[PDB]
Amino acid sequence: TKHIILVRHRLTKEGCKQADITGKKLKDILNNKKVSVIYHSDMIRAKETANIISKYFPDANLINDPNLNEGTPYLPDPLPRHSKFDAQKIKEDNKRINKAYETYFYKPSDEDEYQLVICHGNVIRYFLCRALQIPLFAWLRFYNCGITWLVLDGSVVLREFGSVSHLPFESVTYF
Amino acid sequence: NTTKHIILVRHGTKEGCKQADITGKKLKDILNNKKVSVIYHSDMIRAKETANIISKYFPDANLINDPNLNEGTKRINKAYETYFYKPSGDEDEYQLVICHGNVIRYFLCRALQIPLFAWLRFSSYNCGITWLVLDDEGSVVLREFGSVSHLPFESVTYF
Amino acid sequence: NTTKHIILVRHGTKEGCKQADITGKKLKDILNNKKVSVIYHSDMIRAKETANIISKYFPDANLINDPNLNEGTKRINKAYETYFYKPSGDEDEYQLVICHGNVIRYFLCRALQIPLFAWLRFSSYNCGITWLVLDDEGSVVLREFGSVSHLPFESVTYF
Amino acid sequence: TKHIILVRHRLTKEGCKQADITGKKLKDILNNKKVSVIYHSDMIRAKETANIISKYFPDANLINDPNLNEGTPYLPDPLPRHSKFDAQKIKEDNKRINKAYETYFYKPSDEDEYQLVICHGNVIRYFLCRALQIPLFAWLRFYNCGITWLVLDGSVVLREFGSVSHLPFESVTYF
Repeated sequence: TKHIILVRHRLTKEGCKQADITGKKLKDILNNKKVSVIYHSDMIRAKETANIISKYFPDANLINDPNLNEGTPYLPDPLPRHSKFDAQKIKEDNKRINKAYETYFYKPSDEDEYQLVICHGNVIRYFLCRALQIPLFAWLRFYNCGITWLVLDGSVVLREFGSVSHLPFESVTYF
Repeated sequence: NTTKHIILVRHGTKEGCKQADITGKKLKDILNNKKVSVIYHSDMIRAKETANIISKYFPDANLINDPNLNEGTKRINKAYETYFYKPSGDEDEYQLVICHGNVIRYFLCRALQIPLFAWLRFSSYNCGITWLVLDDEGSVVLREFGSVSHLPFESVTYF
Repeated sequence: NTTKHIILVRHGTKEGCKQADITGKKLKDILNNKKVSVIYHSDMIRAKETANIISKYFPDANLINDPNLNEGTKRINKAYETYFYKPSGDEDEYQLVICHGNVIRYFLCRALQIPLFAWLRFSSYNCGITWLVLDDEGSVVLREFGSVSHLPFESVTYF
Repeated sequence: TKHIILVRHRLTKEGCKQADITGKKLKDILNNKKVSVIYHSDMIRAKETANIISKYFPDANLINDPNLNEGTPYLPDPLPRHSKFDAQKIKEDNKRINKAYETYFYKPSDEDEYQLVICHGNVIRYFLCRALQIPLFAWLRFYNCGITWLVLDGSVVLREFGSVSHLPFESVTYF
């Protein structure tokens, strides 16, 4: 076993409702199991979502991980002055997200203990594309879930919670 | 026209062995008839192991060890340069290159000319098979087969 | 606990026949060992045809014609009511219901209690197999198998 | 054979760039083949996108099809006064989109003649979920393409054009 829980989200504007319903759902699905840490990025909305989720696990410690930072979007750019600059921040962006991936996906697991990793969508995307070996086909062409809960091990059980057209759903998926 | 198929195979244990073997089988279901002329691999133990397990389904393939494939992360340019040259003549070719994810992702970006502003997105790429096709006119495409993709076999959904 | 599996099979020609037959095979790969007690179907010609082709892989299944399944689009409530009652006892059951898309989509929304504000989204549903599971406590889930899903087998991509 | 081309988009705000690059791409991929009609909804942005795309096919007729209308989002609502009202507009929404689906997917095909169907995302979604029998799994959980070009027949070849992280791509997919 190794279980991982990813939770999706310049302030939150009525994302609070999301955050709060998510928090409620987490408390429901983790009832009778200890949540020791809630991780998050430096971003205000990340912190915000963590805060709102705290309420449902008052005994849990909020820990800031700058490695969870979404970082900077890069654009097509004709100036080689920018390309050297960019190539070099990209290097660091890579070491950081890779470091987080290993922290939250490899770092040895404590079975009744859970931690919640709060994630920007670009971070959740990197994690899951990488962990689940998602084919390029799928992420060339396209996430409606706010909670993604994995259990390994290449054996995987994936519990997803989301809503489509305002209708909540829960799904268990076997690889 | 004439095409070279450079099928990059990631090696990233008893279950490790089982999976190399299923990959081997899966490539054979697809390649069917066709001849793989050669199975290249790095000097790493796991690459050789994987190469050896897979070579069962391609007994007539030559097995070549290239220490340039050894992973980091710019002697890798030597390796890329070696494999990703346009084919010539009128016979299609299929080869296997067994190596590490970092090298696979580099070959993938270079061969497809993925620009800097898209690298970060591509860095989450972690597929077992990366089937690149090179034609006589120097053009590269990526082909993807359902049967070798890592997909869930079953879902249960509650509303 | 004990469960009933109501596998809705859409019938929506020589190639038509080929596909009923492949569906038949596919359900058999999955159901394997298990017994389908009964293959229900509508009075429509295509439903019967489909039922007949598929029944080859389930020779011991009883074949039942229910004219209530006949499509429109509220005697369909009779039909739903008939099939979607909680099972009792301690033996699992598997049945096939061969019918039209409109009836499938209605059964899907009703069984899963899909609210009005989500109907429009569900109206594009057009899957060959709709495998619904009912348990002794009155609860319904949808299960989905990769092997019966309509997926592309190959892609080629250019950048 | 039967070929269908779907083109994705309260005015366009710099969607004009999209629309215009799309138009360029269409002219490139349809070079030496006649585009007789460009269809669109009543929506201003639909009309707008159609207009911008016109430029690349000056000989083509813009035709308005109210059946291509995106229509109204429905929300969870406790008032049964609204539910009777809603249930009844939903009925009509359904007949309309179904009518468009048959128009553009069944209506007999004229092999060198092409028409372009410009679509709201909810319309493209309905069409493709239905035409390709997409499993509920995929549209529970999730479109990056602006041109989707099908050829049948259940045989299908799907040509998609899009961009991911600002990088254009083209893909051919076989069922």
